[PDB]
Amino acid sequence: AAQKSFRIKQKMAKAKKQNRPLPQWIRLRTNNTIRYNAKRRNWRRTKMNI
Amino acid sequence: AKQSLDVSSDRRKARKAYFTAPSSQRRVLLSAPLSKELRAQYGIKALPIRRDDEVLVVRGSKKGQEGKISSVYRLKFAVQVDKVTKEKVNGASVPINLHPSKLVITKLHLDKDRKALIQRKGGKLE
Amino acid sequence: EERVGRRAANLRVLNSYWVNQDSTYKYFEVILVDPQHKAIRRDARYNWICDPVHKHREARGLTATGKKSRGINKGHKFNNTKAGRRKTWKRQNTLSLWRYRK
Amino acid sequence: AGVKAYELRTKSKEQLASQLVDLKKELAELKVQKLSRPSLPKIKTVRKSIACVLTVINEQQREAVRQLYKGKKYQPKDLRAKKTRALRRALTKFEASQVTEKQRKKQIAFPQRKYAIKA
Amino acid sequence: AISKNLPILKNHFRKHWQERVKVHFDQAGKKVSRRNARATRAAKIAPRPLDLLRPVVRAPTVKYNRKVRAGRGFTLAEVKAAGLTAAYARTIGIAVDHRRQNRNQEIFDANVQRLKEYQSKIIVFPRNGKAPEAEQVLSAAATFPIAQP
Amino acid sequence: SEKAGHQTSAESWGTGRAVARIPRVGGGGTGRSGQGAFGNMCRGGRMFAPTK
Amino acid sequence: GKGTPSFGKRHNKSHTLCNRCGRRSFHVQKKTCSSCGYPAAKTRSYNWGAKAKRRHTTGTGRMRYLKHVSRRFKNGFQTGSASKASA
RNA sequence: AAACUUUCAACAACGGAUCUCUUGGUUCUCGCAUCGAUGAAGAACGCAGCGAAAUGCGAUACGUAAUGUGAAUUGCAGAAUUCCGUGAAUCAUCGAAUCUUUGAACGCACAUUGCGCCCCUUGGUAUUCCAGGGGGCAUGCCUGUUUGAGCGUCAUUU
RNA sequence: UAUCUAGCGAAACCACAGCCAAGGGAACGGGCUUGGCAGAAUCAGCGGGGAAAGAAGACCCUGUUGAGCUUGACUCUAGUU
RNA sequence: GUGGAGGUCAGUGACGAAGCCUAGACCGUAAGGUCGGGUCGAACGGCCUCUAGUGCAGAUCUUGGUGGUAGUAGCAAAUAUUCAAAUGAGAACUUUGAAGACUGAAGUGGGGAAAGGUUCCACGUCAACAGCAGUUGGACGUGGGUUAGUCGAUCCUAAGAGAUGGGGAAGCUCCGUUUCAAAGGCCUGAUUUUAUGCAGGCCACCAUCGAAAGGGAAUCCGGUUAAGAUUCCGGAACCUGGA
RNA sequence: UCGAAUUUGGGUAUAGGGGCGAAAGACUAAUCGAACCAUCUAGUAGCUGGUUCCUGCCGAAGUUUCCCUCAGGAUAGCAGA
RNA sequence: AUUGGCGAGAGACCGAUAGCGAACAAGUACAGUGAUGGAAAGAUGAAAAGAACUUUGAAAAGAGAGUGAAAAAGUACGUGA
RNA sequence: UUGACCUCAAAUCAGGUAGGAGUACCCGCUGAACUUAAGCAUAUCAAUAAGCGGAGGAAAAGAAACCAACCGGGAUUGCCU
Repeated sequence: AAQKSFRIKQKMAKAKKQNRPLPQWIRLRTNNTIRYNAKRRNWRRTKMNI
Repeated sequence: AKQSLDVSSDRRKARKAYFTAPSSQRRVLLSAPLSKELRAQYGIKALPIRRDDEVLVVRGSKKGQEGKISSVYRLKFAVQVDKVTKEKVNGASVPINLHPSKLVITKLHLDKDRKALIQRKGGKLE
Repeated sequence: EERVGRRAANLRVLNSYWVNQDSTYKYFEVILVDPQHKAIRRDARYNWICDPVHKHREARGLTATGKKSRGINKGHKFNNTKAGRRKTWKRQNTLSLWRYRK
Repeated sequence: AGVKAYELRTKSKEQLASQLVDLKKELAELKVQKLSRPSLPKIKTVRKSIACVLTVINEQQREAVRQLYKGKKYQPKDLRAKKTRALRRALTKFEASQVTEKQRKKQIAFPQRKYAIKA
Repeated sequence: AISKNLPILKNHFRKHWQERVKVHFDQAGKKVSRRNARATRAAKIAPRPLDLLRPVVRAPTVKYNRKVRAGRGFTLAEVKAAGLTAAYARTIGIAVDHRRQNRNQEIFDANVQRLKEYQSKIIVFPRNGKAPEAEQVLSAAATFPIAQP
Repeated sequence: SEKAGHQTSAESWGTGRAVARIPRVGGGGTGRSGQGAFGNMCRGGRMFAPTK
Repeated sequence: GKGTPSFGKRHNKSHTLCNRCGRRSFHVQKKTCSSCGYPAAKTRSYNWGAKAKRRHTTGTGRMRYLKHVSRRFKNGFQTGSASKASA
């Protein structure tokens, strides 16, 4: 919003650090079911809704 | 039969307890039988396995192969032994996972907690 | 007793009694006890009310006004409400089915 | 390996707090070497070594508070036993074992007898 | 709704009875638990017979007055005629009832001879000294069956 | 379970929508939206005559 | 003009973050949270909202304190320490 | 006649039914009572050498202490006579702690990481001002203490 | 634009499909009967037909189905006297 | 005939169970059963009996998938692109240049509010996305970026919201915001932390929230980054609070 | 139509039998002659549609009477066992 | 009494469109302003031994080779209508 | 003047305590309607669902201002009747 609250910026910082793919060594562990990041969010697909 | 009501004969609960066992429970699940000469020397049948035990593989395709333990790999319920490996196609040597029930311990790594375990199970320590 | 027990949530409503009335209001002097006062926690004639089942007894109908208003009396006049009208209603409307059917 | 609490407990407040200040200094120096090195798992050892120290600092300070407030009424609420709120509001063993003198006379004069049928 | 030669069946199921079906699958489970409760009660209060002694009273109404049964407790007059204090009778395993009154001689006579037989058959353990080696008879009701007059 | 097939708030769309009259899950954007429920013929619905 | 041309004026915020449940449910003008009832003392929950109770009940979150009470009851809420030094 | 159309088979596709399994569910039974102002449930945010979740945790942050087992963890790196030991482990147990911002939330407030006040202490010439640190400051109610108020009322004192 | 080509690439609809005349038939047939006839595969138009498609007809009727509204229909009721 | 159960065939089976395919045979009027071949890899049948969530072609059935339509309709508003070179495997679309143009300053420009949240910028890269394409990208992967005594918020009050006291309400809570309240917040002097008193004394005030466009203490120029500037640097000021 | 019964931003107030309406039963988050969400609820339906293997044997009724009954029931009849 | 919590044992129960909505990072992704709604998604193999290396192609990938009992098991992974 | 007493205050006084969560069961309050009556209004649903307040391992009730009419029983609760 370019003039936001600190709570909004704190939520963006959580979402910025969350927005990354799977680490490649997660697929290498034993009995791993995770194939990809299913909670991965992009700004052109899904809104964070504050 | 099953007389005490605290223990269960459910396959699902037994399989859940096995696969979700922690590392302390997995240590005694990964027990290996001793040899005939170790049974005559120590008076016990089976013993939980350590990282410095001379074992002999008695079942599988690695039958008739001795070795020393490299790492007790408790996550896969396996132990990895020295000089019994698989030659990969890129020249590498990957360790063959072995369940300890298919192995026979030839020599023990007798620490003082290992020794106190021998007379705990009823040994003479010869 | 309900409004007093909400005001003094730290106290247990022992009893209450009519003192006065007019056209608009009825006046009641409500007896309360401090269940954490040491004179009530000692002196075991009165230490039953600091037991944790007796808290907010006026909001459940445990006091004499509640025992009257719930109809809890012995008699043929109180057959619907002997141990509580909902306890009797559960008991008389359950279909109690057994292993070997009767 | 790091510091261990059994030999940390043999120290007084002065060298323990000095070592806490010291252990923070190798922690910070390992953090500035973290930015240059691709990997440094030594920071976990120092982080737990710090955590060992001020656990011991807190434990010796709290035990000094126990020895200060020993044998007196009104221990602090963080320094008294946190069992359960319902158990703390509940009657104690002494007050629940209280009876009046009337029931004490009845229990003494007519106790619950032991008896048996000989068939 | 009303078809054929069938009796009028007053079935009371127009409420939400399915929310209140109680099915007693625990009939065998409660019987085991009741016997376990009786076993742990007898272990608690050994060697007393796990139940008090009940009088031989006459059942009310004209349908059931031909048969005697077990009362709640003996009267004050019955216990006094047996020769013991009512508080003392409570301690030695005799149930005593304060609201039942005595107005029938043969019921009074049967109850006091029941009390005479009970006092003769039990012993009271001493408060101090070594208690004697006495076995526990688990059922006082089976020890004193109620006979019709 | 007596709530199985009924932890759902499906409501029928009626007619005039070129779909069958079965109760369908409202809301939107989940894949479950518009799916039939509350019937024996429906995926995720209750069985006919639930065992008591 | 009640649809797509009227969705372009949809740019305010009726609801913002709640300080109790963290949802975008705190009504700005009403000064109340629609999902948890903040700032009232009772957490807003209803028996007709059986799924809504299921979303916010005990056990959905961390249970920072309540997960240890079962262990503390099982040992009897004791104090002190285990006394034997080493084997 | 070929192409095309239709049918069937073989093989290959699409798709994921059938079969086989099952760290899950459902139902029944049994046992127990165990949240919170000593701060609960819930939420937000952070914490791993390389983690986005889940799980765990709280600036002591995938945890610390204590106890037990006794030699691992592991996907890789790193460390590993820490290994005949007060001693590893993503171990179990758990009785001592820490426990960010919150939240019944409790200084006031909160679409704000806002505005305050008091005590002790350190620094800036400092009782006032500005900071740093620590400890507090909600409301209702009970009991007691202290200071009070009322010609409500009593005695005494010119 | 449509048309042709390169690339990308749906939907509506669809028992099976698809030439008519007359007959009968649920009284307006693509199929049945009797005749006419009928030769692969198509492209662009076109609006006669497919009683083309778009919606369990909105008009009408029935329901011992509602709802909105009205009133000197019945029975109540807040308010007020 | 199907799922499951109690018996039995000391039944079958990794020398291949169940499944599935079979214009391949046999039996039964049929429901179906049996066999051969192929695939497959771990359990499954016959008979007697019991039990049921037991047999599907339809419900504008439910879920999932696939067709004909069909390489079809369509990708036709916003006047418009062309040439060369470079990169690259590949250029209608990338980059640069040359032209031609367009928006024509109530612009297709430069800023911002709400909103969005990292899309900004660099590097690598094109599996998916961009209605075609792609070497390009608001995409993918890894990183880096937002610096304020002066700009805003913070402070003030508006329309209003909202506790307290108090009054309703079985209650959730409702009214009310100065009301039928004992509603404090500063002045001081014993000696420059100084009486926690008669004292150089009082409005009878009423919490608080409420505007990034209203009211309002005080910052401008130049330079600077891949991405920050009234914020950084250099210079030049100003306000508040304090000593 | 374009200087005001003007337009518009932001804050604010009014919430469902309620609001608001220069009044169209209009609008009240694509929903309006009573919004949406969840529950009672799997509401009810004399009405529509569907109702899953084979073979054998037997095999109808659309009519009496009554019913706010005429799209349905009961009863008698026909039919099976 | 107990469809919540903790722990335990069972089943003529269900077997991945079933059984709780959820066997899996499930009240999760996602949708709605909001109350709320709310999925899909199990199985290579005994063990990654997850295809070193040669060749064509820019690369993806193919063809050989090789592992493995089997690649008619290649992570688009039991069987495969 | 000084001491009380009574009542009402105040204090970041000393020590305490209540809130909230969960809510399967329990104790009350409040409280419907669909439904059925083949309509529908009493009735039914139902002294139920929703709402609200309050507890515990159980809760409630509980030692008669009881039942009875008997040769009388004898707190409460629960089950078969």
